[PDB]
Amino acid sequence: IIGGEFTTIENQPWFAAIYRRHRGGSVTYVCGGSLISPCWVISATHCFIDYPKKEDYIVYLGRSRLNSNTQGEMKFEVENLILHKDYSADTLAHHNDIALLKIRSKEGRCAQPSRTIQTIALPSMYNDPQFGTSCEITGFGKEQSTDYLYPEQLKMTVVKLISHRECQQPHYYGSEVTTKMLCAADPQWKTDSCQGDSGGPLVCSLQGRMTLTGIVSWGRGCALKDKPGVYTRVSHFLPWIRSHT
Ligand SMILES: Cn1cc(-c2nc(C(=O)NC(=N)N)c(N)nc2N)cn1
Repeated sequence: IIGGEFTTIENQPWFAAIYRRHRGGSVTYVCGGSLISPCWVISATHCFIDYPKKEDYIVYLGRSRLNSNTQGEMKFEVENLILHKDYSADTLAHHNDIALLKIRSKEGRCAQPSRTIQTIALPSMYNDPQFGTSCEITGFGKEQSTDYLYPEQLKMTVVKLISHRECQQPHYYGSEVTTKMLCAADPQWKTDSCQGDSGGPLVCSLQGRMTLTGIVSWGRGCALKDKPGVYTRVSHFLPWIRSHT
């Protein structure tokens, strides 16, 4: 997250921290995700496509820091890694950039909700907020495009939804953006998602309910003028989510 503010898991208790085991046993951070039910985390396919084996991944819930444990956290193996059959990657754009992870502990249990662990509601179909609506994004991604490290503490920020028409402009992303994607950005281009935030939540208040509106997918650079963040439009994938859960 470029700009924004540090936070803790209590302010985004559905946030899932996803890591990969190597290859000799070091564990490194991969991507964010969102807990949509006790057994199911939703994320982006591009996070897993190069290493599509479920046994390679570990999922934490209730975690506020990257490389140290948070009191009350839960650790899960991935019982099921489901990537979207119609995934494609452009140079920039990822299409159908959506993935489901079925989580199960070594004791064979799913998530127990707590103060640090809760589910996030899915939107109703084809129902998103209007352009200019402020939403929040959360993740452990880079704080500056030039950074080598990821922040050790969880971050969040606010970005405003951009209309498909505006995002379609050549000055922005041309036809790289489809109606299954949402754009969002700061009016000053001051704050944004970045590398390491992929898979995490874009959350909007809709009807007085906190709703998983988007999943962090791609962008050209980070917090660059005329280059918004691009998000998988969750309200266009409900049957896929329904069917696979
Ligand atoms: C070199 N590079 C990588 C990125 C990158 N960017 C994003 C990204 O979200 N960018 C943005 N909102 N402007 C992302 N989710 N993942 C990435 N790997 C941007 N520049």
